[PDB]
Amino acid sequence: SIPGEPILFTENEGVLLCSVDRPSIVKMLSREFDTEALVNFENDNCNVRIAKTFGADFSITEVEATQYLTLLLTVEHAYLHYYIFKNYGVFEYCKSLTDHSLFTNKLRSTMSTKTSNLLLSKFKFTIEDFDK
Amino acid sequence: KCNKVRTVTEIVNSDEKIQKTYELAEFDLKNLSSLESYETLKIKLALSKYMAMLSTLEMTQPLLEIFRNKADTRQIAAVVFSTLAFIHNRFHPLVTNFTNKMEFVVTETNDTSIPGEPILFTENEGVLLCSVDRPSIVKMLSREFDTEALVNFENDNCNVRIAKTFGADFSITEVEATQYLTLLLTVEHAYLHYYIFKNYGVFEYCKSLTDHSLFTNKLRSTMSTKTSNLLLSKFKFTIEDFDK
Amino acid sequence: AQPSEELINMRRYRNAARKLIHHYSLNSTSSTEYKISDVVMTMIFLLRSEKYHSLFKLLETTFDDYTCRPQMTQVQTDTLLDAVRSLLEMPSTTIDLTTVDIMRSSFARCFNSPIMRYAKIVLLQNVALQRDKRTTLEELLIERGEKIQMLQPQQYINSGTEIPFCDDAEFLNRLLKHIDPYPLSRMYYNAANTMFYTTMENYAVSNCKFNIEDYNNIFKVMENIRKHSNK
Amino acid sequence: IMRSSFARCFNSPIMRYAKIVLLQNVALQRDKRTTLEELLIERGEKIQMLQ
Amino acid sequence: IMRSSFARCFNSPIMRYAKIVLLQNVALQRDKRTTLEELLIERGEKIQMLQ
Repeated sequence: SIPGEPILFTENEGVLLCSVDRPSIVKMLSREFDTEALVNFENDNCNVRIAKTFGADFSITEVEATQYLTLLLTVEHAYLHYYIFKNYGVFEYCKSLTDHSLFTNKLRSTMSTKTSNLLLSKFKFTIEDFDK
Repeated sequence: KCNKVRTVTEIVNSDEKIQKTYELAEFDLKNLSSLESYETLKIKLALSKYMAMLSTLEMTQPLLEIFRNKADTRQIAAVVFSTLAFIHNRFHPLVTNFTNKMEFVVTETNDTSIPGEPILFTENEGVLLCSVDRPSIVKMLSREFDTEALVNFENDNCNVRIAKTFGADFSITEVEATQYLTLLLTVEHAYLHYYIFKNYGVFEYCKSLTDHSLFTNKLRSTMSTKTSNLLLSKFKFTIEDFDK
Repeated sequence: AQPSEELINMRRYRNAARKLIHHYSLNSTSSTEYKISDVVMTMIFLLRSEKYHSLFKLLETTFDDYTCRPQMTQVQTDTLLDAVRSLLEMPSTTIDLTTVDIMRSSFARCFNSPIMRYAKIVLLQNVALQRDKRTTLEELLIERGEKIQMLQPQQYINSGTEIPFCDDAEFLNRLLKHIDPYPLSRMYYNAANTMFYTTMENYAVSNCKFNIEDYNNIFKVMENIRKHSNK
Repeated sequence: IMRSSFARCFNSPIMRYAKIVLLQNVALQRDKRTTLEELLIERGEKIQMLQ
Repeated sequence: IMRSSFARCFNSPIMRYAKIVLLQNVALQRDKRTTLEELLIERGEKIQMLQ
């Protein structure tokens, strides 16, 4: 096993190979984290949201489909590194794989002018609590 | 000296330019990889050749057994002779013989034993003679002196080291073969002093046997890149513990 | 006593004890050798056969800590050495009084200081050599050279000149492939320490401290090589 | 307290003996580069290796 | 992990509230936490072996 990244491209050991952590993937898909009955951030509704108040065989249910998004995101995150190294050297792994971080700087002018899968852009958690 | 090599191009008539830049850090890396792999291969080849040559010599029984015996007078002398010839060739590939006078002596007694240099010489008491402590030599062959490999290293600039992680009848044991390297290096050391005295007088030879130190002077204009068996040069112990 | 639990897995103790013995006595390949509790378990494992108790007593005398050397009760000492050989299960690899004395000297420092963090220190010297007279190398140089000159060759080993060689290239390649897997660097690192130990193993007698700077010169041989490459 | 003390006591490395590293690094660039004349002087053998 | 959860919780006698998210667990059966890089090395080594 490996920390974090559940997928690892060995770009060319003579030729490309990839790694798969089935045991983990199974952990993730052990799921049951999910139930839709929820509540969500909103504020200043009279100005901001109140207007939003006034507008509108395989016959499988949705929860599974929800689960698919997991592997969607995972493979995306892998694709990042894969693309990068396929376009550049190994050594930048010393940075990116220690911490992906500034790799966006390299990605500048690299993206094809179309976004991917960061709609709800406020993805964050408490930070100052770090008590380092 | 990160040296982001910088480059530009233009069409004739200078319509408009393009720019790029690149980084040696992969290139030097790969070169070092290739170099060290290559030289390791070479050394392994050399050792193989030596082993084969030894194999030719019609031995009735395994090396360790030979040394554990002490009744012999031929085998051990012959082995020594062969090793010495091999080394002399490795310094003088066109040179093949020593013009006779080579003679050897078995020694058996602690009360004849000598520290450090286990093999000793008198270049001319009329003619050359040499002496060998078979008893002591035997002792190194205690296999428990040998065990499976540790894999330590130090001072790695991250991927500088990790990169390698992405870089792809005598049918007898590796460790048994490894035994040989002992006598290889021993005879090498001995040949050092032998060559010194062969070139110069006896008193400087005595000084060298007092300290294998002053060699660093005389062994110049002598090794014209004829590399020798010290690739992994980080030979060292703790030092501050010397405590005077 | 209830060794069913107070000696549970007698192997558990025996194996580590044998490892430790092969380390401190003679030499062995490097390892992260330490457990004071394992030393304890060595003693406990010894406390169950007379062919142990004898040794155990001998070593326990070191708790008196003085470097006095006990009399050899010749007969029993010999039988004891035999028992040692047995209990070490080695193929009769010339187990000897001198190695026993070396282990005695090891215990001469083992218990003797409660340095409770890391005595990460070679203690090369042995007091218990045949004398502390500690004369220098040079006198022994003359003493040896005398008998060296007095000796006469056992065989008249040279006539003429020849060299052996062979060119079974296929055979060579076969050999090479068979050899190939071995991790060369580590699987020769051992020999260096082997010869190094051999040094003291020779000079176990009226020894002279200095070795270190000469070894360092042997190692800076490579520095000299690089300077040659730099003229 | 006795327990917590012995916990430390049993973890006191002792009497460790000598060592060697050997493992080595050579140079980056200033160590003598190959030069094309040498490579040519080797490669010229293909002129007779032929086929 | 669950076991250690309660031995984390009881540590607090503090009653107002605790945003604290003790994500780490002390007791994970080791002398001291290593780096990640070392693990990366050691794993990748064997990893390349696999067919």
